Amino acid sequence: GKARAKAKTRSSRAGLQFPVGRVHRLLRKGNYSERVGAGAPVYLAAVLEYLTAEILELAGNAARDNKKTRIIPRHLQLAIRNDEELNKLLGRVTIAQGGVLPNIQAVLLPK
Amino acid sequence: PFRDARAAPDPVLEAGPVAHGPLPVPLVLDNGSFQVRAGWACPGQDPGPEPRLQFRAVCARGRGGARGASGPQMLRSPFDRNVPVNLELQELLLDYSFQHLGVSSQGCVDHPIVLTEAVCNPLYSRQMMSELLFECYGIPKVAYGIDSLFSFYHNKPKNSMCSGLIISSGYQCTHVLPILEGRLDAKNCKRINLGGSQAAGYLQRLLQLKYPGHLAAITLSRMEEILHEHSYIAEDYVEELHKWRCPDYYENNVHKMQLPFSVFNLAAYHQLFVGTERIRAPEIIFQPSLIGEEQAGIAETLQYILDRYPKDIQEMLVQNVFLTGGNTMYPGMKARMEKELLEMRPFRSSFQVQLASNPVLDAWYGARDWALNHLDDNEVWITRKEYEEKGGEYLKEHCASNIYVPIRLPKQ
Amino acid sequence: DNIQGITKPAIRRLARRGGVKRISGLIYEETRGVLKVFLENVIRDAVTYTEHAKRKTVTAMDVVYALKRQGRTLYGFGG
Amino acid sequence: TISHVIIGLKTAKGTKQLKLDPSIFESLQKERVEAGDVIYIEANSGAVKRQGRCDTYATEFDLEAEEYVPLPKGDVHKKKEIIQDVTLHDLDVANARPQGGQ
Amino acid sequence: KDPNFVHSGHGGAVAGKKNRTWKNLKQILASERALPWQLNDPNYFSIDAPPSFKPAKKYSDVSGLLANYTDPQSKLRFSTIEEFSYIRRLPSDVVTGYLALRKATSI
Amino acid sequence: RSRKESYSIYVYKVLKQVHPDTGISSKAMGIMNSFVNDIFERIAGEASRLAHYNKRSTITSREIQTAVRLLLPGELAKHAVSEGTKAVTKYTS
Amino acid sequence: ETEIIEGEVVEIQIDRSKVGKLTLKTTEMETIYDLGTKMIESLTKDKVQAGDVITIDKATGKISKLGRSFTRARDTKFVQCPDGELQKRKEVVHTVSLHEIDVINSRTQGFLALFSGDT
Ligand SMILES: Nc1ncnc2c1ncn2[C@@H]1O[C@H](COP(=O)(O)OP(=O)(O)O)[C@@H](O)[C@H]1O
Repeated sequence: GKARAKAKTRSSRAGLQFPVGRVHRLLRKGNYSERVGAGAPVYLAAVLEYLTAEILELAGNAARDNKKTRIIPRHLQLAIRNDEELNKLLGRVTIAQGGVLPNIQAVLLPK
Repeated sequence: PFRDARAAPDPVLEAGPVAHGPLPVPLVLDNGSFQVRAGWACPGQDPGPEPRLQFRAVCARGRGGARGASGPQMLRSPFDRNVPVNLELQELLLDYSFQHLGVSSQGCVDHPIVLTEAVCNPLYSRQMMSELLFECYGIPKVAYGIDSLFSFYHNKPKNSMCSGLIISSGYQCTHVLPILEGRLDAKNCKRINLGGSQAAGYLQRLLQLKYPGHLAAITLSRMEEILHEHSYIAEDYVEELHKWRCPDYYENNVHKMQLPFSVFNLAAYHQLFVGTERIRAPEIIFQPSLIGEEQAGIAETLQYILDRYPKDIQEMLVQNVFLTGGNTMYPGMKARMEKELLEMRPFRSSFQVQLASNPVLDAWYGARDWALNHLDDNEVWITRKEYEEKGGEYLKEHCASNIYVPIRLPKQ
Repeated sequence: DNIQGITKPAIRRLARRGGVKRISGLIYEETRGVLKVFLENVIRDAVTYTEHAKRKTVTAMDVVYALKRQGRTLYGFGG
Repeated sequence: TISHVIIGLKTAKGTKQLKLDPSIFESLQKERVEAGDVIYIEANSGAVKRQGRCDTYATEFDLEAEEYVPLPKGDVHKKKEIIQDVTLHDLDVANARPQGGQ
Repeated sequence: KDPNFVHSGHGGAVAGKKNRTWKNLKQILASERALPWQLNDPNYFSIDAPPSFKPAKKYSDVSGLLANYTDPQSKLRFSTIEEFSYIRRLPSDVVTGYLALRKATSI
Repeated sequence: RSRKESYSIYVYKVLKQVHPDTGISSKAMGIMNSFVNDIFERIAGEASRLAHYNKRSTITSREIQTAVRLLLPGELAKHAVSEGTKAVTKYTS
Repeated sequence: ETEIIEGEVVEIQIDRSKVGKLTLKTTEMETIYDLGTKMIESLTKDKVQAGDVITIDKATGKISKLGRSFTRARDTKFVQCPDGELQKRKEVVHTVSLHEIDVINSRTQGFLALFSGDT
């Protein structure tokens, strides 16, 4: 039996970057249901792409203003807490070594 | 006011019909994705005596095996974009046609048939057609053909070598066919996937989106009726729609459609004002961009096919341009076609555009005339025995037919 | 306009179950806001569940599923 | 490299083809004329006037700096008999001083 | 009463679990493509019209007239002020129906 | 050895599309790994539960789309829905 | 006759030929527009930002800004947003002196000598 040599991956055919095959394997092995559809891993990979792109764009924007060329946990923390949508999506999560947003109440400010 | 259709035909007769003349009396079984036209050959008289079985090509069997409703009366069709693909429904439709056609004395076939086929057929589907024709009926010999070419043959002054362009517009597809000295050149031949059915569906969608109130009040039947009577093609589309922009004259020539009656009781039973959709529907073939599908369109297709020919042979083939099919029934199609051809032809060149006397029925007349003059020609028909000595996909290479390529279909 | 259907004595009764003696007169207009917002989330889910089953009727189990996804579980309605 | 250039004119009465010497091609190139414009040419004088892009390409872009004109409704080939008058003083003035050539 | 009573199947789905009627047209053409067609041999593939090189005009989605504008909120096209008022007054159902009619980036 | 596995070499590969001259620390890589697999588990569990509620056997594109609609709070929901629909449409064709 | 595009601009986006997109807004309609290569230069030469009432001659490509709207004034002639359709077919009358015609035809740029009297 002859088959195509070095066949294209499903991720490249879908135009995404996250591994559609790995997502499908995780869905099948995670026992979420006995049978897993065909387009579900593609859609999940696309959603994960969107979320990662948004959070990384914001983290890089935050890090650029700190005159730093590398993303650290502090930049991620500043990125999430400054956007209401990501803040309410990640309300009950703790970022290790990320610190706390700096804010002072009007009453405690001198004069 | 709308009108409706009829039903319950009486196509019957005696055991069979033989008029004084020759031993063989062949059959005409002009097919069609929309409707099927049949009738006996009836040798001995040039005019068509009485064509029969003018019914929509839609069949439906009983869900519980009660009865098979195949003639006029969901629904199913044997065609798949101008090429038949259904097996059992095709057999039952043929059984209905034969039973109404007068089976003579018991199970068997009567005479050779001149059944027509699409312009190009895959070399798997004609094999199934021949198998379900012979092994289910046992016709001594069968000859194939193209309805548009038969129509041109009927409209041609006489049987001779002729060349030109054939413009065919049907239910599921349209075709631009270059014929050369009475021999079709199926190499640089093109078709457009859009047809009258898609135009009717487009008009339906438009009218449902215009009046969301009574979506079920109007159906395919009314859409076909209005597309068949209250519509025409425009000489120039943009200038016509620009002319129908002023309000004082937009209503002067608008059409009122009175739906079922018992707001001044004109909301559900509205008048269905149509003044633009009557032009957006016919121009689908000319401008396929009106639908998401992108294609050249009838104006540019024949240009793409005409610019690959030397100037010498272009003159006489352009001298004979013919309009056939179903969609070529709107008034003013001749003027639009001749103006579009005048725009792309040389400055002093000449052309002639001809429209068939009956663009939907001259196919059957042409098939009848061709069969009447080729009963004795044993080199054209496909003999019953030939189906066993020949692979399965054999053609005669005669006029008014496709082209044969040397090939055999592997199967087991 | 139907948020005004939540009359003032109804708010007083709801407060009285909570165990409060005196009610400010401007509380109601803000309290009707909370009823306006907390109810705008379960319906967001309740219709959406309904829209998954190709059906357009909000059954008594969709609201239970919504309240469960939000973190408030109720008993007695087929939970 | 270059000997002549073939051009194809088309109106809503027909289509013709023309053969141009490099001078006329240079004149066309100066007018920034590309494929799809409405052009006016006089064979006797060699004049080249671009009358704007054809209307059929008006949808190519939503906002384009160019102006669009409809396809001409007339003959591509036009013949006329013209009689010209010119006094001697015109020749004297024209040839007296270097013609501007601008 | 019938031409034959010994009608035989031509590759149905009586035995298997395939389509009862016949193979799909896409499958039919996919199988026919496997034939060793000659370079100049005609077929059912080289009969479709080529894509047009001419830009396609824009027409009003509610009146069928020459459009000259668009709408960022709905991604439709209109022609005059009353067309704009009408298209704004329309719900999302008709808007998505118009978008799906002439297929676009929105499903 | 062990295929510990991770998306480290994927989210980083995404970074170049938004910031072609930005780096990632190892701790930030771990943070993004945890974020992505947390969201994966959330969406998968929601889709599972919904399919079980509708007494179905297969978790399909529409079930996971509804799960995304339920879970993503605001404009993120509709934008991710559009992104996924585009991705699946390109995958099919 | 002339074609004039007058209205308030909302957002401009130019990529890196070049692809451009901008959304104009009057008080009665909004419209998105895809820009050709020439319009990219015509808009980059004359820096156009959000909330600017601009008038464009379609046949030429000239950007003639009139001012800024009050809506974007938060955070220099203050003009309100225009009215009617974005694209107007305006009829323009023009009169020219016969001596003006004579002077235009005299030199390479004959209109210049019509102000300085060098003719
Ligand atoms: N009198 C008519 N007026 C307008 N359209 C017609 C008329 N008759 C048929 N048609 C159109 O032609 C199509 C049927 O074409 P048809 O002749 O069946 O082609 P074919 O025989 O190749 O299938 C239908 O979709 C119908 O809309």
